[PDB]
Amino acid sequence: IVGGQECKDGECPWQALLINEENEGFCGGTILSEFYILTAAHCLYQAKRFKVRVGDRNTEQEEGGEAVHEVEVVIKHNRFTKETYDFDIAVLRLKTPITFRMNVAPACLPERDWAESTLMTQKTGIVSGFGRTHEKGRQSTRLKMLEVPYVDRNSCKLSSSFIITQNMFCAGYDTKQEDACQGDSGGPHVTRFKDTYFVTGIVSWGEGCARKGKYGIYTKVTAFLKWIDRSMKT
Amino acid sequence: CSLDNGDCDQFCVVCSCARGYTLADNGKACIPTGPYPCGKQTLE
Ligand SMILES: CS(=O)(=O)N1C[C@H](C(=O)Nc2ccc(Cl)c(F)c2)[C@@H](C(=O)Nc2ccc(-n3ccccc3=O)cc2F)C1
Ligand SMILES: [Ca+2]
Ligand code: NA
Repeated sequence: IVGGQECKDGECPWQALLINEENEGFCGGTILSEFYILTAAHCLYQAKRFKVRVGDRNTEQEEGGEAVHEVEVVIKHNRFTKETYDFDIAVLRLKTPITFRMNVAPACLPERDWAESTLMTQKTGIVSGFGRTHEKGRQSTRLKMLEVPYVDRNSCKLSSSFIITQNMFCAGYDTKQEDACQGDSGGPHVTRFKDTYFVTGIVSWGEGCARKGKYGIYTKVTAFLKWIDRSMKT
Repeated sequence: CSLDNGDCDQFCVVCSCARGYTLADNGKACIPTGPYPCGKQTLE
C-alpha cells in the first residue's frame, strides 16, 4: 500500500497473507469462512508452494494471534489468463479450519443485485495489505489500509493501456500518491454498508503504483458470487 | 428498496441478512449469532 496507514488492532481481520517457501509474503487474501480464502488467480503462478498466514499485523514480529494454514485445494477460475488478466479470482480451501478471534474474522459476501445497486454505488471502499510502500520500493512489514474511491468505468478505460472488462472495476486516485501496489495483489477490497464490511473486490493489477493518470484495478466480486458459492461447496 | 435501503440494516420492503446473522424482531436490523460475525471489526 502506497500512502494510507497501518491497520489498528482488529480493524482488518479478514486479511490473509500468502507466504512462499522462503516464508516471505507475496500476495494477500480475504478470509471468507473458517475453510476458505479468496485470492487472485494470478497469485498462484508466483510461488510453487505456499501457505496462508492469518492474524499477522507485523511480519517482523511474532505476536499473539498469528497462525499458519496449509492449503488443501486450490480452485482457480478456468478462464483466467495472463493475456487479459480477466477472471482474476481463486478460492483456497484450507486443510484445517481457521479459529476466529481478535484480528481473524471473515468479510461478508453480499447478494449480487443488492451489491450492484447499493454497495458498488458507495463513494469508497477499503483496500489493505503488506505490499510495496512505493512502486520501486520494499514491501511493508506492517499491515496497511487505504480508503479508495470508486472510479467511473469510462474514465478508467480512457486511462488504461489495457482492456477493462465487466469482471473488473477501478478505484483509487488520479494523481494523489495513494494506491495499492504489488504484493497487495489477491487481498481484500471491502465496502462498508452501515456497520458491516462486505467484500467487493480482489486487488488485481495496475500500471505501476500510484502513477499520475492511472488507477487500481480490482476483480469485481459481484460478477463471481455464484462461482464463489459453487467453489465453496466443492 | 430505493429509499433508505428499505430501512434495512443489510440486504433489501423485505429485509434479510448475511450468513452468521439473524433478522431482528423489527424485521429491519440484523443480529449476530456468534462472537465473530462476518464483516465486523474485532474488539478485545
Ligand atoms: C512496477 S512494480 O511495482 O513492479 N509492479 C506494480 C504493478 C501493480 O500490479 N500495481 C498495482 C496497482 C494497483 C493495484 Cl489495485 C494492484 F493490484 C496492483 C505491477 C504491474 O505492472 N502489474 C500489471 C500491469 C498490467 C497487467 N495486465 C493487465 C491487463 C492485461 C495484461 C496485463 O499484463 C497485469 C499486471 F499484473 C508491477
Ligand atoms: Ca507478526
Ligand atoms: Na493514480
